[PDB]
Amino acid sequence: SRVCQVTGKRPVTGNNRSHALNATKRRFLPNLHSHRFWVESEKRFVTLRVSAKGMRVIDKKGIDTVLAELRARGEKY
Amino acid sequence: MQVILLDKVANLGSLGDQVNVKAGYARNFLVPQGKAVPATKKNIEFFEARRAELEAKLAEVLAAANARAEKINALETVTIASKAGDEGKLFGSIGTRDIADAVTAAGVEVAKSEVRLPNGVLRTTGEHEVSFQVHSEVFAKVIVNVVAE
RNA sequence: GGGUGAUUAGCUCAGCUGGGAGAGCACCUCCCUACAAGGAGGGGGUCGGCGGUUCGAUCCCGUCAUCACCCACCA
RNA sequence: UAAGGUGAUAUGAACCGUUAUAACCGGCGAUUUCCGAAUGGGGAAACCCAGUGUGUUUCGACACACUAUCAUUAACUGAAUCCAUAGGUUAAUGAGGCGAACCGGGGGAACUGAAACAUCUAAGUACCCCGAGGAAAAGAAAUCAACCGAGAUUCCCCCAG
RNA sequence: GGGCGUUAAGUUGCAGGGUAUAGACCCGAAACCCGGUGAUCUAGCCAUGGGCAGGUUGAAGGUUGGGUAACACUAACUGGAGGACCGAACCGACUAAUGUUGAAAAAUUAGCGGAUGACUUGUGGCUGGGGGUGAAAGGCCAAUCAAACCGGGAGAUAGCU
RNA sequence: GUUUAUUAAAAACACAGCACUGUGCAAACACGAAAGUGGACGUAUACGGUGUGACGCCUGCCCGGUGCCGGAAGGUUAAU
RNA sequence: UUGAGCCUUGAUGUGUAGGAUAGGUGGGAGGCUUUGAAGUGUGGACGCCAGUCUGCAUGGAGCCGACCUUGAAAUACCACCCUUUAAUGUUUGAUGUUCUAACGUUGACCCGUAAUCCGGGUUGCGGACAGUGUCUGGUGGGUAGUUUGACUGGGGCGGUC
RNA sequence: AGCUUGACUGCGAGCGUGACGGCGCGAGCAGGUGCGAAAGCAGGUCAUAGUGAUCCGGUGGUUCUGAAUGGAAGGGCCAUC
Repeated sequence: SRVCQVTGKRPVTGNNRSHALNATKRRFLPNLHSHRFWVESEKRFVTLRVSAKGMRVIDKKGIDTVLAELRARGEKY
Repeated sequence: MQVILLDKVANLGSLGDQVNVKAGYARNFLVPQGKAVPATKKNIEFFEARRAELEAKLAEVLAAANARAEKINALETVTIASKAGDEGKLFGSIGTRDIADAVTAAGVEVAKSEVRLPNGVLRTTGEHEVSFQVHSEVFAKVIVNVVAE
């Protein structure tokens, strides 16, 4: 599934409800674009899977626990 | 977004001055192209308490010539090796560590070009005046081997 | 067998909230020259039959006469 | 713990004991083939075939040992490539497959009811997908409450029809 | 003025009749949705390998003699084209026949149609159930079919036999 | 030549061909939301979709409807 | 270039009649021009032909005013507001143009890798489009869910509720 | 013809009809009045067809309500659409 690695953003519950008033499912997802950036603890530029607003979380939130949680789940960057 | 300028870019500020720019232009050009750096209420030392005091002494108190002015300042012939063909094909002289140099340095290893050619496409032998324009305060020029013999 | 709609100027046809009739093309007379043609002038209505509703009925309603058309419909 | 026993079809045959190896029961371990996670490398269920070492003689070869990948971390090495990164070679720890329930999250109907149907009903119910622990999950108020007060959460009964 | 009210006692346990909801009365549709099986049948594609006794037309192509401006012509020599002639295998399934709790869950007989071809076919692989595959018939898919088979929702629901 | 295997072998189906049309190659397009793969590793004398069906001689009328292509101003008209 | 928006600072502001270019709306004597006043008319731009000007020749704070005279209104020196103008800072649309730096490569070649997929690099070219998403208008029996009555000496046709 | 607009407001001994929904009729009391000399009649027309529920919604009125306290949105009531 397409998920954001820094925020943990997942698929959502949601319906059509317009034309008709129906509870019909449509499958709702975060739109991925990625970001290629620097963290100073890795001796390299890093490309990480991010979606809308996820790059603006990296801008001003501390991520070293998530960089460790990805590794605690074995996920690659 | 607060940034410090490291190159001649934009009309606002100058080299070593802190300026405010849109986060968009600070994301696609200025930071990834190395032309500027963030300030973060912390990085405001990056030039003024790190780069600006040796600037007044290096070649006028501690020594008499700057780090490449002790190597070249007049018109020099290129010293990096060259070899051309019978149809005048130059077979190089334009790649990051094979392009024209006149100072014959040793023990050092380079990854990007610093010079401006008179034409950004060069395949054949001839006369070429090559310029060193990496910083607007500085100018040096060299001439290539016209036969690459 | 059953059904749709019409009937008014020679022919095509208008005119339904229910208010005593009108056009086109012919035609008739005349002009031009002899007819085709061109032009000018002019015309008259059983506005289906008999009943009913109405002040008033071709006009709304019934029913007969007529025409053209539709149709004779499951096993 | 005992003077009698050595599984069943099951006879048949032969022995083992009285006191420590008769028989056997409890605990904690040792040993633990091939296939199966199944994993040195391969396979169409028990078959096929290597790598790296150690040891030794008469050295046309045995005996014994170690070895999936992935992840975390370190070491050693190391492409384009300078610093570096992958890739390369190891080590330490960890998942992986399984009986049962309880149980956490995900994907999620149709039947049926509206005495036809379309929001609604039915129903987060079944079936499915992943998965943990002695329980899972709950949790220490930007919370209720109505000016009086209570002071994390769970379970049982009310609150409620 | 009018209407409704100010004297009938309910409540709790058992015994019973009814009602609602429970499988709600017993057996019982077609059908729907979900989770699977089957492509050794049969269809089609992919790859790799088979089958076609024998007889016919002797053409086409090849080449040289005469010869023309130039061939087509004229005269010999040579030679093996077919969704061609006919006919077993084999395949087809047009007509006749036997069979119908069959020898056969359409098979067996004879005539007939094809018979190097758009022919016929062995082994594997690929495609599947609201899904496949079709020189098409909404034909066929392991004896079952305009939704096969198996397991669940589910003792579904049925003003009905 | 094909077909309702098992009541229809046909006039239906198929076909060189004929017509109408899509497609500039990361083609059009398919199944999958994608991952890929096929078309095709072909390139408008190639490939896709559809109809029509040897050949000969010929082939009138219609843009009201339904779909397409172009014209591009304007109208009805969304989020904003 | 043109819409929606701003007020920041220098300039701009006159028919008639008149000394005479009084913007509007209010103050009132000593205050000021610095990218400004002259020379002032040769050439050019305007004009009510009265006057106004960039530039160039040319210069740097003078000088001017109330009484008076014209005139709704007054003539130093001036706050604020408007019109005409220009530039500066500056939020946000419409349309077209440029660049390179997001994005792209099913462009070249380089390496892991004597790999077809991949990743990153070197280097070009496309280029803020295309792409990807959210909202939104159309188009969509290609596919899908669902409805379309009862009466009748039997239906239809007719007539009926 | 003259005036009048009762094409009434709050009610009601109650009553005929029908399984019910529903329809149809009304003695008689009072409010505010009209015709008339007055009684009396007028509760629309001589009697019988011209339209039927529940729901959301339109309009104006409303200390009946309104959600911790005070408004207001919302609810009801009255009148009509």
